[PDB]
Amino acid sequence: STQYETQGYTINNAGRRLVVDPITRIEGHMRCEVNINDQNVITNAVSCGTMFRGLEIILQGRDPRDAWAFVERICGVCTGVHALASVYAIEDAIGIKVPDNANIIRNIMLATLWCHDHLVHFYQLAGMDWIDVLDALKADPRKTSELAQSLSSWPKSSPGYFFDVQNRLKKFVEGGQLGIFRNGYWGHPQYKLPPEANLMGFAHYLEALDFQREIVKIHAVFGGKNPHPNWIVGGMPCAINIDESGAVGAVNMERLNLVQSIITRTADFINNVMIPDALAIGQFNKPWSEIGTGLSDKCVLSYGAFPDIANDFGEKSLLMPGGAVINGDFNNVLPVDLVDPQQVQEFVDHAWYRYPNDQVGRHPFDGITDPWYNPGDVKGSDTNIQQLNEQERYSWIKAPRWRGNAMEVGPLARTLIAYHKGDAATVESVDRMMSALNLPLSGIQSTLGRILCRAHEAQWAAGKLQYFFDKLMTNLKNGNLATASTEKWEPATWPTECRGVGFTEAPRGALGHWAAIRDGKIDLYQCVVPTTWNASPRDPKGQIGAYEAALMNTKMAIPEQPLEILRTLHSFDPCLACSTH
Amino acid sequence: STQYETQGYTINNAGRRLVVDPITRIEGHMRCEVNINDQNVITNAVSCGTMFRGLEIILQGRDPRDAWAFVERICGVCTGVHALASVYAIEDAIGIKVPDNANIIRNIMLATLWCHDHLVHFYQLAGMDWIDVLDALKADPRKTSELAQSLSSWPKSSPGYFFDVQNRLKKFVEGGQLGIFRNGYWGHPQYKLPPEANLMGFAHYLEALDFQREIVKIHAVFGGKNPHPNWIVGGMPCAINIDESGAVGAVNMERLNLVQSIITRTADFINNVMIPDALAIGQFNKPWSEIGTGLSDKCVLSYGAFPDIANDFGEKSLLMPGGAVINGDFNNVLPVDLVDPQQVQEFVDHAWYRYPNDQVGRHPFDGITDPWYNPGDVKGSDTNIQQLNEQERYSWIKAPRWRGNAMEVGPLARTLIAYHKGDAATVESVDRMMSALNLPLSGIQSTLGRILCRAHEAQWAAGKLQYFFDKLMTNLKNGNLATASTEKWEPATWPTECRGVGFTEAPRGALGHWAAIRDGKIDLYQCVVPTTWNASPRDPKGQIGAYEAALMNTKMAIPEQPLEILRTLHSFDPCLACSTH
Amino acid sequence: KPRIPVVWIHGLECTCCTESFIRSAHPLAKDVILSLISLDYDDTLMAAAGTQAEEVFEDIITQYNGKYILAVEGNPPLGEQGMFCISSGRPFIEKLKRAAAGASAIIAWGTCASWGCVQAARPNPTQATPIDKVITDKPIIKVPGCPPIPDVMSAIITYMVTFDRLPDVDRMGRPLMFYGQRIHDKCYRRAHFDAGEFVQSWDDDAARKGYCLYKMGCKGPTTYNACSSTRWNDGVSFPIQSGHGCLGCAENGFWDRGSFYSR
Amino acid sequence: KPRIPVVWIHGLECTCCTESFIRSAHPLAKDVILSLISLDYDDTLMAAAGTQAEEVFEDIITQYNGKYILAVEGNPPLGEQGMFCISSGRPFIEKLKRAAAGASAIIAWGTCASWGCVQAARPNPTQATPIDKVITDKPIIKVPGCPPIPDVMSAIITYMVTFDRLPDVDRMGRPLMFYGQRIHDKCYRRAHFDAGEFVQSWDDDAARKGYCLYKMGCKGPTTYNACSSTRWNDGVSFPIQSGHGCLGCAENGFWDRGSFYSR
Ligand code: SF4
Ligand code: SF4
Ligand code: FCO
Ligand code: FCO
Ligand code: SF3
Ligand code: SF3
Ligand code: F3S
Ligand code: F3S
Ligand SMILES: [Cl-]
Ligand SMILES: [Cl-]
Ligand SMILES: [Cl-]
Ligand SMILES: [Cl-]
Ligand SMILES: [Mg+2]
Ligand SMILES: [Mg+2]
Ligand code: NI
Ligand code: NI
Repeated sequence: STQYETQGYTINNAGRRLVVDPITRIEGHMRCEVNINDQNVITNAVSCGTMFRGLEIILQGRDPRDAWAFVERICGVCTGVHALASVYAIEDAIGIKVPDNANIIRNIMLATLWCHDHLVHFYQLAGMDWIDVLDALKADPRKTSELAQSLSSWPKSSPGYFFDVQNRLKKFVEGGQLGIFRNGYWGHPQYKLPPEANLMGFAHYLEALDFQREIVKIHAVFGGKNPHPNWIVGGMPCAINIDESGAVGAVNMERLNLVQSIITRTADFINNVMIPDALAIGQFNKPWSEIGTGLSDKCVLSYGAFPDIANDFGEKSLLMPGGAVINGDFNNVLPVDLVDPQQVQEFVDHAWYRYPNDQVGRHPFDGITDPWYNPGDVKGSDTNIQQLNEQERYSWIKAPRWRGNAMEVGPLARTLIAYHKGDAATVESVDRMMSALNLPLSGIQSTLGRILCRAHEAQWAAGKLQYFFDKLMTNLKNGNLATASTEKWEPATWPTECRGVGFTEAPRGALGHWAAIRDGKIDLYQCVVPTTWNASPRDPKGQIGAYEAALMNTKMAIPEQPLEILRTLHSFDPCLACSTH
Repeated sequence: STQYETQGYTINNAGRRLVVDPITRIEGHMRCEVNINDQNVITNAVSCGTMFRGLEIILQGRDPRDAWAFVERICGVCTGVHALASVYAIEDAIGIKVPDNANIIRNIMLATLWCHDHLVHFYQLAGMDWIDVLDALKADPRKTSELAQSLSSWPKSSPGYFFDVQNRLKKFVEGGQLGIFRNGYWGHPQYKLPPEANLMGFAHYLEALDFQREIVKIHAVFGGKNPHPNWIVGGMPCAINIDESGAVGAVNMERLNLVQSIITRTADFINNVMIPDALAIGQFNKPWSEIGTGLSDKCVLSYGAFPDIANDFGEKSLLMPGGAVINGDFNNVLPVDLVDPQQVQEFVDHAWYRYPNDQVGRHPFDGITDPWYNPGDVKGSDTNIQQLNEQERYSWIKAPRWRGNAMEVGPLARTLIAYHKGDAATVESVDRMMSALNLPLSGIQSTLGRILCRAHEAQWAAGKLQYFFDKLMTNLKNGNLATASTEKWEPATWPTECRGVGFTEAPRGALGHWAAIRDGKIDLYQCVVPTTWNASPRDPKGQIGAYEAALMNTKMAIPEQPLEILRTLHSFDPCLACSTH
Repeated sequence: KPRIPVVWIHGLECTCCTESFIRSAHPLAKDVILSLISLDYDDTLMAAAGTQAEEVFEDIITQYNGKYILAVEGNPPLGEQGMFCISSGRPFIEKLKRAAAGASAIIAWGTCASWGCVQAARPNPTQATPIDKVITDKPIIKVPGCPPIPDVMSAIITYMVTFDRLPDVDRMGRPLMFYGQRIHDKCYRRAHFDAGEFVQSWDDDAARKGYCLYKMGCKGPTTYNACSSTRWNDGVSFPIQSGHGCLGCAENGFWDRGSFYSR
Repeated sequence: KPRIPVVWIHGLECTCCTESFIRSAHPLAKDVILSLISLDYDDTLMAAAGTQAEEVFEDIITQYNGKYILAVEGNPPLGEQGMFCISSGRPFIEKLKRAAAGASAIIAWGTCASWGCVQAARPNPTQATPIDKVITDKPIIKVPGCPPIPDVMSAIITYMVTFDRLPDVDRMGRPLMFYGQRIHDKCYRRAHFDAGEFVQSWDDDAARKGYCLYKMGCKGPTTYNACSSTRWNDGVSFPIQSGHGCLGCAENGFWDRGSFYSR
């Protein structure tokens, strides 16, 4: 066993080793290992991506116009965000400017995804870490109605409703076929909600499972389908026709009416179901404002997103701010440049890849994806990993750093950047939210905080959907219908050699696609995706990523039942297919 | 002035005349006149259909296969019921037997219509006679929540919801644009609900307006569209294919799944919203259990409906019983035969038509539709009527009688027939309903009763939807897919001369279409429709129809405000396009 | 801010267009009524009857003279001095003319108001006559169909309110947006038409595979509407999708073009 | 009354088919899980993780040996001794084979499980391999598409539960009910294809009238699925309806049949 210091942490692999494989209630394949000391406190944390597909290799030789369709399939959970980054990247390489309506519709696609993804994560993925579903069977339906009505104007709150939900659950469990509830952590002492709050939460889990299907109707209108909508280089393919013959063959007034009806219902559900539930989880789990801080009080990163001025990706255009904080200095939000080779770099000394020199980090325009499964001694065999060897290569996830710093990305990172750049809406929302919980600002830099920030982002995005829809309708009123630029659709119009970056803020954090085009085809396509940052393995200096840092120093009540580990990992909303691509 | 006695009434047209023209919150065109005495009690009532189109004349010379499509357009409110009667009639004439699945699907179409039509009538047509909408502005939202929750398990009951509904109404009226609420009867002393019940009812009005659009999705799956779905002689055109290539072109498992989803939601809304509201109206308006009895304690008529044994229209097959009661003898439910010339007859001595002898009635196989606008000695003129002359011709509606008796038809009529025939489910439902109100069985023979029975029937029909659906699925599991008989589709296969009767129970009562075919073409097509019975003018004996009887003896608080007249008329759910056709 | 006044009157009709309107999925008819328009007169839905309804009519057309939209469902009969359709003891046509005179624009909902529909089919006993043969001095927007599609009706309303203009129309006064193309020009069974793959009798193997309905009398090739694209009842179906040929119900005179089952 | 046990495993995948499943409109995914099946193992949704999830897996396949349906999303990679996809420290393929041995039948959801999908596109770095090339002694129902249509997924489940049988399949193991016909055989723009009425460049006048997308690379003529009939997301749209050609996403090898914008 060894011990070393990094980022204020003592990394110590003495003591009992615990393995959590598979991690569930995530997208894709992750393994986690920890060591715990004699006080059952984590002294070592190991994040491992247990899948790889190789989209950066598959994209070579494709037509740049087809790239979005391939890379969209990086992930069906964050569906669409890789398509958006792809068309941005190709447009940046070739020098294409899209019409305003295309930009607006792309912003609608992204806000729709934020709403949908954050909602499903809250209930279906993270929810059962905080809601003891079986304990709901003990709730009094009238007290449940009373609790719900105290927290929200939401209509669906009758005692009869909560009895009916409880009875449904009782009948489900009675025959022993507990399905997704089988062999859960129910009754663990870290479940702190009273029975009435567990029944309210469970009822909302079911309401959210139903309602989330509606949100993506917006993606069906503009993008044909969800999951995995369609896009084009040059704008969007959903041509508009309001008042001419053949409007039946296009986005028309009836299609836009459908979109508006979805936006309203989406805001109403998030504001009156998700938001109060998130605040309730906070009220009943305040000690988790002090657990899982990790890198969130040290180093956070946003590239920014939602350009409101079409084809302008600068600070005055992006509605979601970009910037970096390092060394815990939130008074100096630093500018991020994705072309600068000294900024974003990826290491593979602790990952299953080959570089000519594994001690140096490669900017994505110099990126290499040469898979090399080489786990070393893992106390088993190459096909039987009993214990990862975190002194050597232990993951299919590359290790991104920013100016050599290990960063956290995602909703909490974004909130902190916007807050400290002085975004007024963000300051007021954050201050009001922490005031309501009677917690200091620092309480946001936590596992609880990640959940709170995610819910507040769903609210933000639902508001922006309306703003963007109104912008589109203003252009239509003014007779501005254009949805595609095709001046540079034909490969004969492109530079022989060019490269470009497409970037955005996906639901999980900062996303970039770096593309080099030569002779009409993709020569290089490198992706660095938010869970790549957060779930990163170590680097040549031994620095730990966001997941490992957030797990460090965490008490476990019951070692064999990894609820604390799940709570903190799920708070980051891991998408492993994204991380590895 | 004159006075005469009929059916236990004193018909006296001395004294003040009141005119209500137009009747609103009905389908189509109706005029009502009454005389009231010094005591503000109605001593004479005059029912006038103020429209005519002449479908029976238009059908002459048409192909029998087309007839359903023309007669469907008798009415877009009871949409589909005339199509059903038509295919039944033509199939009866020609000798066509349809496959079981076609019969089951037709039963589904009819039950769907009962649910939809009853629900809309309750809220949108009759509701504002009972619910004081402006009084809902005075309610307390918490007391409204408490009331709703005391009556129902329905989820949507939070104080915040009722506050939101109230504020929507408050905003609606704040600009002085009261729309459908303008110049209403608000504040009239016969409005008896407390403010909280008014706000509860008004919230439900809005929920029903939204929800009714879903119910008719069942019509769209099997019949293409609603309003006015499609049908065929020989069955239905909605071919089924569950497990073969090209199921995407037919009623397949996904289409059936949509139907099931609508059936469950329909039952839920009726059982937990409409049913408790009907009972609540009963609880607050018990005196209306003794108002508007009319013919309902003397003569009631049902043809019966919903044949469960395909192509068998007998007593053992019809799920909704048929029968007639006269002379108030509910111990003698009499069989109805629609071919017997001495049973159903129509008189026109007081209607705008020509007969060779207007002192006798004509069975519909001998029917004549020869319009003659002759209002005679009106107050005013023939193009400017101040008062109809009820001693002569005063209506576009013919006067149907059964064995010379004036009958009431519709949900109360059916309920009485089924109750007195000993239908266990009907007896249980009625007994439970009247027990909850602490009212005698006789309390159903009333204006309030007509509303309670209509709600009852919506529940009944929602249960039958599931029963029929299950029957269909049972056939499909057994490989029984057939939906049309075509061996007699071509005209050369028909009898050179034949006639037939198609009958059913529409939402408003007993419907029949009598058709004669000769040489491939419709020779005669006569319709007697439920509102024709209820809104009937007088006959040569001076006998009054159901609406005129139910209005007799009614007290009015404020002669200039016809609230009591509207309550009673609306309780029958008048469809004037139906009545006149 | 005030909502646009709408006066909805009914001649000879079956009320299908009214029912279609309330089916609207987006915007919901509830929201159209509460938030988008002021539905100031409507026999189907209004609280007031009789003399109170007459007062509403008179007050609205007077106070908002020149400023309301007039929606007409149904048609006036010219037979029997108009008394085949009576309102307030007088021919309906007098109400139509009074309402029309104060309207900024007129929407003819459905085939009845647009062309005649079933009451005008041979032999037209009442001499039912479409609105534009009586009202000759005002813009009439024809929205035909029996009834028109619910979300078409609400889309036309939202267009007028959002864009503050009438929809552009074809030479017959039909909105281009929804009536510019034929049913058969956007029909998902066109593959089968083009291949000669036809239903020949109901519930044959062709019918069970969704083959073309042309030999069963489908009039989609001569009918302009949005049924094969927008579809019906929140996109759930349309006539052809559920196995019946188009009747031609959006086209002038469609009842008297021969049997629905003939070419 | 007991519900049919379902074990859902995930190989290399993007999880789009799981997301599609939960979009189901009728039956709602909620009702599928609570009332129609017993979803007894599923990495995406299950409470238990790690050793607890391993215990569920082992108990279910043992207790219900011969009696559960195995749903598979994604595929096994044969490269690096299978360790391009690791489950409880061992190759995913081992878990696949264990789960398959006890299943009464296998549903291969999506193009990944059916054929390979994007990870199998040239040059297939991981040697991703479809389930039927590894499991060779069990009934496998291929439900391809990237992802398949939500209401198609739920319709297949309901069929299996209601009818107590597997859907009948084509020669490739795809359910005839939803894969028997081509997209282009039920496409509402086929009129335009027949007339030579094509979009030539994005947002041209043809595109704004809903013309055929064949010259923009639409692969509808060779693709079998229900998208042009059943459509997507409760019938709201499908790729072609919103202006993009079909990519061919239900067909084996579709990523490597040339540019989506070429013929
Ligand atoms: S079904 Fe009718 S509209 Fe469709 S292709 Fe055939 S003929 Fe044309
Ligand atoms: S859009 Fe595609 S599927 Fe439709 S007709 Fe054209 S080529 Fe065929
Ligand atoms: N959000 C998201 Fe997926 C991840 N990580 C991307 O990009
Ligand atoms: N219900 C109904 Fe209409 C009437 N009256 C018919 O038939
Ligand atoms: Fe909507 S009233 Fe119905 S008949 Fe044909 S349009 Fe007329
Ligand atoms: Fe639903 S996992 Fe998504 S990539 Fe194409 S099917 Fe695979
Ligand atoms: S009958 Fe009418 S509803 Fe549409 S499909 Fe034909 S125009
Ligand atoms: S791309 Fe796929 S989703 Fe359908 S339309 Fe083509 S098979
Ligand atoms: Cl009117
Ligand atoms: Cl016509
Ligand atoms: Cl798995
Ligand atoms: Cl493939
Ligand atoms: Mg990468
Ligand atoms: Mg008649
Ligand atoms: Ni993802
Ligand atoms: Ni009617």
